[PDB]
Amino acid sequence: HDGKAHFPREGVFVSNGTHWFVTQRNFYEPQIITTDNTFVSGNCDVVIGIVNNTVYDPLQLEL
Amino acid sequence: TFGAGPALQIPFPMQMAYRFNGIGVTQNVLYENQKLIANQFNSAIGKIQ
Ligand SMILES: *[C@@H]1O[C@H](CO)[C@@H](O[C@@H]2O[C@H](CO)[C@@H](O)[C@H](O)[C@H]2NC(C)=O)[C@H](O)[C@H]1NC(C)=O
Ligand SMILES: *[C@@H]1O[C@H](CO)[C@@H](O[C@@H]2O[C@H](CO)[C@@H](O)[C@H](O)[C@H]2NC(C)=O)[C@H](O)[C@H]1NC(C)=O
Ligand SMILES: *[C@@H]1O[C@H](CO)[C@@H](O)[C@H](O)[C@H]1NC(C)=O
Repeated sequence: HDGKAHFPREGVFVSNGTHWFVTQRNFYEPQIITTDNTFVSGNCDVVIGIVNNTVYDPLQLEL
Repeated sequence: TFGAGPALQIPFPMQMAYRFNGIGVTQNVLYENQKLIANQFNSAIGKIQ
């Protein structure tokens, strides 16, 4: 998202065919991908299997 | 997962990211060095014979 690669802080990224969520590994509880679920590390040109998606910023959605 | 119930599939590169988080190293270390780590494993396996 925006040229940056986001990895989950704890859990996995999953898709139900259409939408992308971030869930814990041992129990399916999907959640919206925000900047509190993920952490940024580097750019998108180095990870094999990266996908474009929207990572919602709580702060930028209010300010 | 197969030793504690049903066998749940998972891609091997993502499986190794789990096992890197189990030793205190973040998972972006693996995805950004995946080719190097793959070559180190293959070389280390070939030295056993
Ligand atoms: C994947 O999950 C999303 C989020 O729950 C689903 O989107 C909802 O789908 C229902 C049923 O079609 C709609 O009533 C809602 O309005 C949808 N919500 C949004 C925010 O779009 C989506 O349908 C799921 N996809 C599949 C293939 O099951
Ligand atoms: C970490 O160590 C590895 C393994 O020694 C380094 O990768 C080697 O880099 C040299 C050049 O410096 C190449 O000739 C070798 O082929 C590489 N090895 C493999 C297995 O790919 C790597 O550069 C080191 N990382 C650093 C110093 O940041
Ligand atoms: C979406 O992903 C493709 C690779 O699958 C990449 O080449 C492209 O630049 C991305 N598009 C955007 C808008 O980032």
